[PDB]
Amino acid sequence: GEWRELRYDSTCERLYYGDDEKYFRKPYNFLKYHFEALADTGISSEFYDN
Amino acid sequence: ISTIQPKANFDAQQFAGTWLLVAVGSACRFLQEQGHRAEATTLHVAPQGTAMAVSTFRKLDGICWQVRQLYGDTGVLGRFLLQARDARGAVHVVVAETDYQSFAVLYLERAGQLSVKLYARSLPVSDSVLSGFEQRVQEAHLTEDQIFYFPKYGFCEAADQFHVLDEV
Repeated sequence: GEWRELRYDSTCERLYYGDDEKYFRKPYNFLKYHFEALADTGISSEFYDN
Repeated sequence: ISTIQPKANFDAQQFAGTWLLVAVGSACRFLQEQGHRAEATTLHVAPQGTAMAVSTFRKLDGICWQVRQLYGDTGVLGRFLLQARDARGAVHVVVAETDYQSFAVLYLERAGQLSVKLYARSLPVSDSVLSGFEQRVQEAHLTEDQIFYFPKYGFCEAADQFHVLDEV
């Protein structure tokens, strides 16, 4: 899911993404490995003054 | 493939500072199609030993980018090797015809194919100089149809921390 990686080519002046590491081989012992991109963040701030 | 003469008695501190790309001459597919992704491209140069340290700058899809490379010297004055950084191998860079105050014509080489570039210090170029670039393209055995004149406005410099490739 992350194969997207920038490369320049100085001959003929192009900026293009590498086409390297697009696939990985899965070992037999792994049923599924899924390359799902998630984030979650949770922030709590509490201030009390007397 | 053939040899063209590098700039006789070249000086790297005279090539230093800012430059702007006018045009590219090449047989490369990604100019004769997808040419709407030609964008306004400029250089900053600084000498580092006999080698020249190069930053190119470009807009990639409205975001300004910087690209960082060494013109590592071959030990011949005005010839450089692009430091062999990735699986394409190395590119030879030859400074062919220039004056440090106005214009530079470069030859760049890979896979037995020549390619060429025209740069200037400021936005326009004299018709005799641009005709000289067309003749250098014809002398490279390329067509004038293989010349691509890049966007004449909207250049950028000083891309952010996250928008520099760090290729060296």
